[PDB]
Amino acid sequence: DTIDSILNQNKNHSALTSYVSKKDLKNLEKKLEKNQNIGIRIYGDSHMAADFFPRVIRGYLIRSNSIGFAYPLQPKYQQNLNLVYSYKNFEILNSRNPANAGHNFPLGGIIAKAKTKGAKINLDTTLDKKNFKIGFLFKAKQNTNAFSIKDAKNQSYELRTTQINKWSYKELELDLPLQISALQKDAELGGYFITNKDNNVFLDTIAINGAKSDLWLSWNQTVVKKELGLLHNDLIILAYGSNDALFKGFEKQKFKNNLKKWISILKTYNKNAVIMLISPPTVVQKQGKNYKLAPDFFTIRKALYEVAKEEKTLIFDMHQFMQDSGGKNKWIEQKLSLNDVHLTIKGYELMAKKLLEDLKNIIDY
Repeated sequence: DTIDSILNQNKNHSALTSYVSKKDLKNLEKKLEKNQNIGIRIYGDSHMAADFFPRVIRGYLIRSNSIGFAYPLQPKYQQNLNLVYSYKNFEILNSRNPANAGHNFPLGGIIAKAKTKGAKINLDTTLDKKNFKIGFLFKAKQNTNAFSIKDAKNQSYELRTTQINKWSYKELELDLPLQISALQKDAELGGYFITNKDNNVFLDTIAINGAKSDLWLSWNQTVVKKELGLLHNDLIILAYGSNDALFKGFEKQKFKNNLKKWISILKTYNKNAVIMLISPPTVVQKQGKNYKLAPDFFTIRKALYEVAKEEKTLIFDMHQFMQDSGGKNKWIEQKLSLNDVHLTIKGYELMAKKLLEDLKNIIDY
């Protein structure tokens, strides 16, 4: 009830601002009550990649019955709590990594590359339902069989490209747990789309530790568009800003332009989707021994409000709630925060429940 007490002290001061028309908000509210198809996605960085914040939203905003998009393998210290992974002899390529720069990246920028013929990936879900329509994004050096798939029911299948060095897609109706085996070395996996045959309620995530707002520029735009069209999202959340303030390359107009191009692409490829931006928590950086505010943090936060009005989106301000309830220093004392930009699990759940509280004042769910 530590989280509950702080929410009650700040019940009157919302951190959520709306520039969305009453038409889009109401239409989203109707889907939430209908409980038929509700697709939600969270793009972001480390404040989302370990599924702490999205899990609270997934459990309380919707009655989840599906998964959606998921990485071929989770990068280290990242997770989607709907899924369980294990693998041998697979290399994880990350678009955020400079050492992996120059590859043909799909949506999310994560690639599982078979180090050898016979490399295996085991995939299961934490749900008790195991029958799923699963789409595989794969890529191979030769037009022979790229991967082998065995399901829980012993049905064996093959992933096979018709064009080499091109991201391909293929859907199968399988039962988890399933094992993937590489039939070629250097064969690649780009992600899965795990959905029910109809009436899908889910919250998937596309988050990368240390990702800037413009990480999507690293990806294959043709394949990104094909993957955006494979799974419609009714509510799309963009939680960026921290790493634009911590790493080089920030310029306010370039920050806004790239983000506005991304918002327009997402709204075009997800008709009637409600867009929500999430502004980072109080971003600090090391002074040597000490910690100090990032100078670009307050410019990024202001730019996110500007983009929210220009693109008519919601904006949840995590720094606003952090400041309304004592500030980052008070959050560190109570282990809601760490000394750097990161928060604890308790802080991420307090943030998520605060958004759920402020969401109530504009949307019935």
